[PDB]
Amino acid sequence: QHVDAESIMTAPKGKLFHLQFMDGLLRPEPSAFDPPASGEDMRLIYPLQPISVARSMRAIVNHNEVDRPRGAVAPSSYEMDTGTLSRNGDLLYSPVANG
Amino acid sequence: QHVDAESIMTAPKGKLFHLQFMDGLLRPEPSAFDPPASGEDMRLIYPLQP
Amino acid sequence: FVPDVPEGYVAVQYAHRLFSSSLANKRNRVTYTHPPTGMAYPSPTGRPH
Repeated sequence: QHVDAESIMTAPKGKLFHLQFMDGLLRPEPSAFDPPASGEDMRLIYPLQPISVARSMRAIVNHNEVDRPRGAVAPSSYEMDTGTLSRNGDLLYSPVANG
Repeated sequence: QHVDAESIMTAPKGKLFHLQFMDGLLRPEPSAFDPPASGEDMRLIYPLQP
Repeated sequence: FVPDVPEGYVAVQYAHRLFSSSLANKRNRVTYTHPPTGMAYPSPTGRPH
């Protein structure tokens, strides 16, 4: 689904819009000999701030040329540090060093 | 169609064989992210001349 | 009987790291990079002992 500029420009201030943004990391490459198509894709409306602050991983595939895909993101180490239950009952990350 | 080595090796001397040879100039490239398939293509019988 | 290992062979610990996808003659081969020299070997044949 799409969002007209007509509404982005003339809506009551409280409206919650829902923009969609393709992540094109995994778009297939055209065959080397296939003739060009004609038009250009265009994007009129852009975020002012990063979208996908929620992202934890991206492009879990492997490229056949470069060792890791451009823009592929590994999960953060903190997603994986079970650490410990402190005697108080608060959770803790594992210590980074002895003592 | 294909030509068995069994016939290339045991046929009367006058037989006219018909070998086929792919020209692979225009084989499509695999997408960069598509996982490998397993086997290898092999060619046992080759021309001595162009 | 256990066949003895021939004199030219190099020992290699298996690891997931050794094998990968790679482009090679218009297909994605299961390449084996070879730790002593680092050469990639897209084909199962022609690999070092």
